[PDB]
Amino acid sequence: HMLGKIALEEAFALPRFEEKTRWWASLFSTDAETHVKEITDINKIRIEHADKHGVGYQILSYTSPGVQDIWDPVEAQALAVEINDYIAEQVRVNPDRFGAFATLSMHNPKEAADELRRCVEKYGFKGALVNDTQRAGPDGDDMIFYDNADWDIFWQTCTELDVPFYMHPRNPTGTIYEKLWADRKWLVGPPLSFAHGVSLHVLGMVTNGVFDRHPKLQIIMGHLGEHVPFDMWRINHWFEDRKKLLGLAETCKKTIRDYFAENIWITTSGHFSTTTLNFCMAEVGSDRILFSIDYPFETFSDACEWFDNAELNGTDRLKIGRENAKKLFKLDSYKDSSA
Amino acid sequence: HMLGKIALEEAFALPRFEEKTRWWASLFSTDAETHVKEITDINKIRIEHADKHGVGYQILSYTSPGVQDIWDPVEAQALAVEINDYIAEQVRVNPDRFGAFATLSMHNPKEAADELRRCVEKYGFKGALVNDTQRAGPDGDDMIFYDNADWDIFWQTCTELDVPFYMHPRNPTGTIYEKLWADRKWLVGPPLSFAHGVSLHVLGMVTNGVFDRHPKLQIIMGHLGEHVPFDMWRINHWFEDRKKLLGLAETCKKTIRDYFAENIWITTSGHFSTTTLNFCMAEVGSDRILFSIDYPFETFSDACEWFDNAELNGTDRLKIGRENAKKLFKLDSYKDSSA
Amino acid sequence: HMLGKIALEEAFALPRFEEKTRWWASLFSTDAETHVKEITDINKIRIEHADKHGVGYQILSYTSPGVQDIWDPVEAQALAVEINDYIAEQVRVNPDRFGAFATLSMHNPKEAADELRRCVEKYGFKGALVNDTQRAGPDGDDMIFYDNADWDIFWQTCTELDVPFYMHPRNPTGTIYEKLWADRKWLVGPPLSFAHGVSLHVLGMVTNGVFDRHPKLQIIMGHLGEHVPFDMWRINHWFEDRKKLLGLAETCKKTIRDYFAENIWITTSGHFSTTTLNFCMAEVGSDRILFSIDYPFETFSDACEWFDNAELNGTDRLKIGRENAKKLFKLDSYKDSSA
Amino acid sequence: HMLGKIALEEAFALPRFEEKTRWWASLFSTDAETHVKEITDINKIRIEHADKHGVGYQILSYTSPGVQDIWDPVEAQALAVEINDYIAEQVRVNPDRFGAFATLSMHNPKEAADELRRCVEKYGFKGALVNDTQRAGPDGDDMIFYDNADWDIFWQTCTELDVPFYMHPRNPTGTIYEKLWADRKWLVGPPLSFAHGVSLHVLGMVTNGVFDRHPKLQIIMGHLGEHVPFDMWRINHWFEDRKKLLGLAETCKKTIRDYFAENIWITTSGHFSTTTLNFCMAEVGSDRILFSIDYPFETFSDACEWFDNAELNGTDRLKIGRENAKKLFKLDSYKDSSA
Ligand SMILES: [Mg+2]
Ligand SMILES: [Mg+2]
Ligand SMILES: [Mg+2]
Ligand SMILES: [Mg+2]
Repeated sequence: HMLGKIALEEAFALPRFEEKTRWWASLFSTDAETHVKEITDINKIRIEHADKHGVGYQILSYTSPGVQDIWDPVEAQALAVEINDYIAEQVRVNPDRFGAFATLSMHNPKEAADELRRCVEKYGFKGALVNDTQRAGPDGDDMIFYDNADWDIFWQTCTELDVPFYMHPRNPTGTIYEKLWADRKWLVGPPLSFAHGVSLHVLGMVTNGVFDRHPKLQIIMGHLGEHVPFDMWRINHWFEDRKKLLGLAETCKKTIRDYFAENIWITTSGHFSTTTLNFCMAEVGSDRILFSIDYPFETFSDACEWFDNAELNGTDRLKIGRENAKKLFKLDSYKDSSA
Repeated sequence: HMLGKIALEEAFALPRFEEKTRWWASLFSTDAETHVKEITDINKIRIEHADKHGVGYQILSYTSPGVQDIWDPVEAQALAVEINDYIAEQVRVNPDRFGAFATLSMHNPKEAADELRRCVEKYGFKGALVNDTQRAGPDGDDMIFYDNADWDIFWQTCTELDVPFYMHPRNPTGTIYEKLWADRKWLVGPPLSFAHGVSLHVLGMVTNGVFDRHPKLQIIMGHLGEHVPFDMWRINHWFEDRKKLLGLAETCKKTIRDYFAENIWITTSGHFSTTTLNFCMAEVGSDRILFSIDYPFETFSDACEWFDNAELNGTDRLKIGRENAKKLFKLDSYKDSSA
Repeated sequence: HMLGKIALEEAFALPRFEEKTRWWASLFSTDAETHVKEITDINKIRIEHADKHGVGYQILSYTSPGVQDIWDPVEAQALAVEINDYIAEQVRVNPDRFGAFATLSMHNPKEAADELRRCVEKYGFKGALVNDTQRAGPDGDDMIFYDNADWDIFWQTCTELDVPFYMHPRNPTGTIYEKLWADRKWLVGPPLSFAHGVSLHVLGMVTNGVFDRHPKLQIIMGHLGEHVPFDMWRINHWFEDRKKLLGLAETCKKTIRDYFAENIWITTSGHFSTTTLNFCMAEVGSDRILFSIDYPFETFSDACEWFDNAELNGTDRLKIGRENAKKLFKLDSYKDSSA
Repeated sequence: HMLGKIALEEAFALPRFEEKTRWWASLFSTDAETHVKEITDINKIRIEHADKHGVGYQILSYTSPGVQDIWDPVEAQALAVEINDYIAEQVRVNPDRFGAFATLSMHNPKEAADELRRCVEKYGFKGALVNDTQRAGPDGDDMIFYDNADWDIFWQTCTELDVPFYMHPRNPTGTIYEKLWADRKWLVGPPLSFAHGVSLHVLGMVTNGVFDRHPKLQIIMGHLGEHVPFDMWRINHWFEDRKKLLGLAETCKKTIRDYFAENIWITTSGHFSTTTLNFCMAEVGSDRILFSIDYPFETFSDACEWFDNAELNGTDRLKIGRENAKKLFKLDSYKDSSA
């Protein structure tokens, strides 16, 4: 089985947030004590897992909801900077095993662009990972989406640095939580709510022309694309045969399949299904699919024993396991990168 | 090609609602004049389409948002009764070509159960079709969901009559529309918002124990299951391996795959994709998949030329085209029912 | 996991043929001593495997090449009678776990029909399993095929008794072996030669009208159909669009898809691929697919751990695992038959 | 819709072989007069079809059985030289639309190697296309296979020139025809016999170590791989878990999946099935699949309207339609090569 795999939806948390970490674990972990140790650890447990399961390189990112949960913009910016400085220091212990995505406050486009630039230019971070919309407003009940002209300066910064942006989910909050989710709360997270948020935001970027103004922008979705490949036919039909005759073409110049060929990537995080992977290879193409785990919400063992033992042609196993990410992130050599 | 097909997501509108019909058409039709004529027509244009394309029998239902848009419970109930009386007269003209689903006000469980009972016992309707949540509250900004114990009397009526309930989508309205959809409005409807509503409601029924209290209950989703089959693996994993260790097992006794084998059906309405159909046959099983069109939002030609010519084994073409629905709806003979 | 599974490509050998068993094992086993014990054991080792792996019922058959390797018709007939008497006594130990297929000499249609009748009427055997063509001629270099009018009396007996016929492979021999296989001998058996023989014979039955004269006849192929589902499109095209315009229609009245819907079954024996299973469900239909193992050439563990853990909807897992065979073979209760 | 497609299983015949052409047409064409005109035409009808259906570039090859039907080696060699000189002259008329594969007598490895070299060095031919084994012996009843060390000089010539070898089928002849096919003659050709021959030959090359001695060698199969992808799991299992423990590893050093990633290509010729293409994308990988037609045995319309309209992600449509072939055959510029 395959050595030198790359995973890039792999979360950490600051040690000082044990209470928040235990809260998130109460929703999404069956072993909270192990979860606290694993999500705070960078350089021991994570390496032991990766050595056992053929993972050469991991791009680390901050746990959800992370900075997007913080609606005080001053507090949010300070936390992002703290997190980026912290993980940059941590990955220096084992730089041949780890990279990092930038953690950002997304209250303000220029501020986020400047901090992403700092992360990339100063620390060699590989892109940004953001947990869907930024909570905003007096009690955090507002949502900042990034699919509009105010964010052009930010998306042009991604394309100038040529680094991708990973749109990770976050939990529903406030008014949205109360109206839709509170009475069916077991659906919060991976079962449904996570994908509803991310697919809304990315298809918002599609239909509001973000990839037309920034066609080099690379956007990554985890969880095999948050339902979007299932409706590729249906979205394409209702765009090209319906809404684009009614006004959508004014802000959306290409097909949904064009944007998946040129701009959008999907990851295998938390979706260890060969049948669904095969369907995504049909609807999206193996060139656009990246291995990932969703650790420590998922185990290395679940993800890697699935992928290593999945029935897959050798060409696509290599691409999805590491070679797609090697090219996308312009990776230097790392442990087992050519094994 | 295949004769005697059954379609059952096929909408009509009352002639007296032309203004509302034209509004809905301005969002979802590219030929509004034909749409207006086709959605009100039952027994001429609709028959001509079905004769050209091998559709023997259609179960008709009221257009979306229909009665679920009406937040005055007295007006809503009167409209539902009016619609059911109206369509019973229309389908009496060609009983070998048409059946009907009940149209319901869902403000009150017992009231809805009594009108469903009247439709089945008086008119021989085949079940109910409801456009997601019932608008309620002073300005219609509240939502009535049916995934709780207050609706036990209604679901027990469905199982006592042994008729299915079709959970059809409706548009986002009010605060939900303003917060999530207004800034990305081209995603309203088939592109995304429709599936988000229906999947939320049906998975709410799953996780709140509706199919445990009412194990005979049959629920149908259009559009190949509103994303749910894509995440069957992911939902199953996050139910059985995560949330069911945290409390979900107290209100959810079977697996998501169990509920799709025993309670839930999907339809091909508006999703004319053989690649996606094949994937749904893996994840749901051809026994649980029904042909449908979504007329007049989709054309007979699009739906029927796809299905009649799709590469499919002969066994499943027959089941999905008509034999599954013949059994589910206990259909007597109809035009070309054994052709 | 699933209990009460049925397997029906499960071989035994007579104890007195140890030399032949060891020769066949030298080609197709990596542990010949265990293979010899397992292929000769009926009522102990097989039960231990079946108890561990959720197999309720096994229909046993004689090992390849079996009687089809015997070109002396007197010797062949006596061996078939001997084998059938033997296994009837053996399966008698555990009728709640075992049935049997008839073993036949196929030198003479009437003789084969009479022995099949004896097996069904005297012993309650479930059908016939035959290893492709019957060796005949001076050195056994001739081949007897069954896709012609001389065999009408035999196929009419199958439909009168209403039992299926399993077309199992055998090794290439004589002139064919020397010319095609000796210089690439590692392809003999499962890698290639087995499927070439069975597909030739069954498609011979198709194109020579066997299923037109005997429309109730049920034919089973192992190994997910011996390549035939892969070319369902290509065969259908070259039948309906080419050869049926050149003369094939005179002896072949239905499409290849008709014959797979009405006459032909495939088995999962020795082909534990969910990806290939999904493709066969598209091309053949889950109603026409039966679980089987190919023991002791395959292990219970490989077949059952694959099938029990494969990603599959619950409807088709139940059908393929046991319910298709329960109906096809008109099975009374057996261990875990309704578990 | 897609322009600039490349097809490379596209046959021509010499005008002086009209009688042979009409015999072959009597087996495989329903319109012999059009077939005769189309198979002999190079620069008018073939261009008109390609202009209508978005085919920018075609690599032409000699009809089957071609030179492999000629068992006199002097006559065979003279015919190969004649064919290669002829087509080189014909394709100079439209060099932006046509290339050619070498036609070879395969009686002698050095002779075939020298004529292949002449074709590539003198005429810029793109590789070789050979119709399975070379008929040999006094009345042509012997078969020359190429999967042995005597052919090392030929395969080394292929890798030194860095051009692929297309293993095309031919009809069964002589004793093999009489014993296997004469009594089920409608299966000769595309329905079954063609794939049996090619898969035997290519898997012979695999198991006799040709790709271990010549790891750069590229071998192409038409018709979506002549059944081999269907059994990728089964072949791999019976190699790695069985025959490679018995001696096969001594002459076969990699897995069947390795050889499909490094040495073997498949084509869509005569197999216009999206369901089967998707399955082949899973089992072989879209990087290893090339569009082709099988003209004039198949029509441009069937092949191109299937492919142009098949549900496919944009990445793989571009690769399979032309970009895979552009890279493999180093086709920098031709008509619509960048449309
Ligand atoms: Mg995550
Ligand atoms: Mg509808
Ligand atoms: Mg067997
Ligand atoms: Mg050809």
